[PDB]
Amino acid sequence: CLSGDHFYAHMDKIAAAESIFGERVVHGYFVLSAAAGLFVDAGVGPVIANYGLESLRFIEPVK
Amino acid sequence: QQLASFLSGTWQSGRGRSRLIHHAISGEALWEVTSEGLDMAAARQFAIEKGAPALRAMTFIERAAMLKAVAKHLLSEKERFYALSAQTGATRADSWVDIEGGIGTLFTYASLGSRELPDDTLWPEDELIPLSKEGGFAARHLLTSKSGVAVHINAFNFPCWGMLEKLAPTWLGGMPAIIKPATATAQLTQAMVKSIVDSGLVPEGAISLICGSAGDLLDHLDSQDVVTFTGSAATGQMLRVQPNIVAKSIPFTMEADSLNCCVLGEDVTPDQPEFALFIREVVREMTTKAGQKCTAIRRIIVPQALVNAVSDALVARLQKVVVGDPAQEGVKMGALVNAEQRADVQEKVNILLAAGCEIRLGGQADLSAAGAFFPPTLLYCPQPDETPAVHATEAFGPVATLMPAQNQRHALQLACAGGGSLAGTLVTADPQIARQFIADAARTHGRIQILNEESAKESTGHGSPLPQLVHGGPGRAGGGEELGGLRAVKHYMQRTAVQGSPTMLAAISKQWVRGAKVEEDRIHPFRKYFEELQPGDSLLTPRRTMTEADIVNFACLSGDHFYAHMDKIAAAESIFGERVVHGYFVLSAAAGLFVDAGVGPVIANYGLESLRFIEPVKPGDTIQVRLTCKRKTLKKQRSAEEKPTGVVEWAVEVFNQHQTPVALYSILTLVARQHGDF
Amino acid sequence: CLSGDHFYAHMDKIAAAESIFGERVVHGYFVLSAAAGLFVDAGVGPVIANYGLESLRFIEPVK
Amino acid sequence: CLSGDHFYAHMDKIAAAESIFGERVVHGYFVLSAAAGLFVDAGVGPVIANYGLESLRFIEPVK
Repeated sequence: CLSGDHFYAHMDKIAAAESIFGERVVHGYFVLSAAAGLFVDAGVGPVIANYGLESLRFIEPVK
Repeated sequence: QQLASFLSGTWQSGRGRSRLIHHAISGEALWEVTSEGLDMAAARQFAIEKGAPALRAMTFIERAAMLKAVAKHLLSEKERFYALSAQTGATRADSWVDIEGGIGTLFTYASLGSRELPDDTLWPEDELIPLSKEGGFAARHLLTSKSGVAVHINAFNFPCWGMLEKLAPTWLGGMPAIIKPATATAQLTQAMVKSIVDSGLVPEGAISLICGSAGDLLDHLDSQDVVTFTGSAATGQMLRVQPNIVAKSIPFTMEADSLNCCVLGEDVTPDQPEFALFIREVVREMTTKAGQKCTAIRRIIVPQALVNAVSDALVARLQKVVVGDPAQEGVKMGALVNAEQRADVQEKVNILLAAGCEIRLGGQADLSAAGAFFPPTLLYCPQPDETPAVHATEAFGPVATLMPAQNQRHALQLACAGGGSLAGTLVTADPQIARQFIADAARTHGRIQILNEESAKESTGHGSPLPQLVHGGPGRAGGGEELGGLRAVKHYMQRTAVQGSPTMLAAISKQWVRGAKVEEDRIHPFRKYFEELQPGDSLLTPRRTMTEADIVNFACLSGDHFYAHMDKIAAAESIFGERVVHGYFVLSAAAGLFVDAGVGPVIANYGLESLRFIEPVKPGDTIQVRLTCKRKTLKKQRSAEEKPTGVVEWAVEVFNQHQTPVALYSILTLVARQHGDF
Repeated sequence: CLSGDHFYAHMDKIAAAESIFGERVVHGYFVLSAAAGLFVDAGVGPVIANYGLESLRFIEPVK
Repeated sequence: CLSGDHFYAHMDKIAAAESIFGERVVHGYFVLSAAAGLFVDAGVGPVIANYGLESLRFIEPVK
């Protein structure tokens, strides 16, 4: 809803059943976003800006 | 028995002064090699005008599939390769390296050509080099395959591997090869070449063979040719001063003989497991392939307090090594390839004994035996700094001298005193000692294995050069480099920096780059199949106004309450001036804009190549995304049940109402093909 | 986000300024949904089901 | 939550089990809103304004 990515492997029970994943899976960018929600310190510190991401490969699906 | 030479598409043999191949373990002559009277100019001519346009007409994906097909066809009939390699005096475990390492090199170059090489005749290795402020003038480096032949002059060590580790970068690079094996073991090389040719997989002219001297090959080479050498230094340094090679300026790559080291550190005490794996590594590397490999350990550097322990444990481990016939059981080491090589090893031992010492069976070697047997030899040098013959002379067999060191400062100097080596080893459990060893000893070694207890379990060892690691070394080791992953296929290409407008570079490279012309054709690009996509098929998505509620909902949902997004005070004290939109929410809302919701050829995403956030995105700051196709690169559909597909790359360009490029990046995406091939 | 209706008169600041509304407005279906949030009792009562809406007209935009 | 319609046939497990639907069902106005999220173009086009709805009948429940 928030991102607007209504892809059929995430938002469709029928089409994801006939896909390679078998059922509808978590978005890869939400795995990225919740990862950054896990490791980023909320407080003010030496970390200034992010601006970068080197090599992203989604290996196995998250359900 | 006639041992022919595949030249000009036909199997031919010379007529002249013929050398002859002796059987290694017994001694009789059962092959003869000659190439006199064979027209080498017609061979190079047939190769250049028959197999070079056939290889260059293929794409890199098709050439990688050709390498995989040749690997499967040569792995199927692999037992005749062992039958022909048993004549070289090697055992089953010694010929296993020679056959299966070359076939795995073919599979590895097939995998590297399938994963990181384009579906094009050409290969752009750069992304883009901007050379203008407006953007209408840019450049990038191409890599076009050369229009000549590759002359591979191999050593007698690995016929199968040493031909076949050079043949995969040559074919994958895009050139036809002319292989000149060493005339001591060319029968296995002709078995390999015949198994390649009698399969219908490679084009005609793409591979040649000369069992014998080249004679007039080097005098006819064009400037688009390369020569790769492996063997003695005295031959390759005379083939470097050949007048056509220096006149036409063709790349001569040489791999000479090296003095490989195995340095023992001060931290290793004999109660540790490091000592036993050190001794096992030295013994296995000295006895594998009878010490006739180019990466064999020939200088053991130990501390002064550990001279007696190493020099007794090596004897207690190497007296178990049985040197005999490979077919009879209980025989570890095989034999050398020839009696001439046995005489060469014995005269190099007699040179090393002019200033060294003796620990074991050394110069005692029966020259009258029916077989090229040489015992495992462990030498000793009490004054390594005052003996240049240790650091200038290699005995190319089971010979490896031992010499002490003084507290990791003399050990680095003795490891670097080899004049530039091909391989090296430090056995420690201290990472700072390994850091100090690489800080000085990597200048002379092209490969260094740091062996400890964790590494020694699943290691490939020290005498199996990996097909994706650089098999080279400076100075005495030759100077050239081989097997460096995709570095080896760049020795067979020309690197041309192509300049122009980006809309011209996109049609040259067959890849949309940064500022080329677009092709918007009223339907969504994710609805297109693979064959109807083109690099440059763009999409101008609708807009989305970023607000404070977007920042709040993404910081809540992701759980990323970073102070430049969720604090009004600290963001005013920061570089941004106020709190900004998350970069990952710019990424997520971008993907919300360009990804079509319906079921189409897009299978999965699984990829994101290079994300950079340039300018910050604020509340009240709109976002518009320019999705455009960049790179197609189909996959070969390895089975028949699998769906045909291709890894299509999309360059994503987000921008605001000021049209400045915030968050430009690139995604990979699997797109199913309409029509398959296999 | 929730409905998935990213219409340009609701989610675009630029195109809503170039349109008849002048600025981006509230969705009419959200006016309907928040209306039903206001007048519907949460408790169990005589109301069985809804199933019906007779004649909906949006006259003036909600900002 | 967003609309505020906490009707017992959508938000209660006990009362919707004893109702005519058998369990708690999806809101009809959310079926309407997700429908409009499915068929409406996000971009600027010939469609200017919506302002209307002719005859809404919810026939079978959505679960």
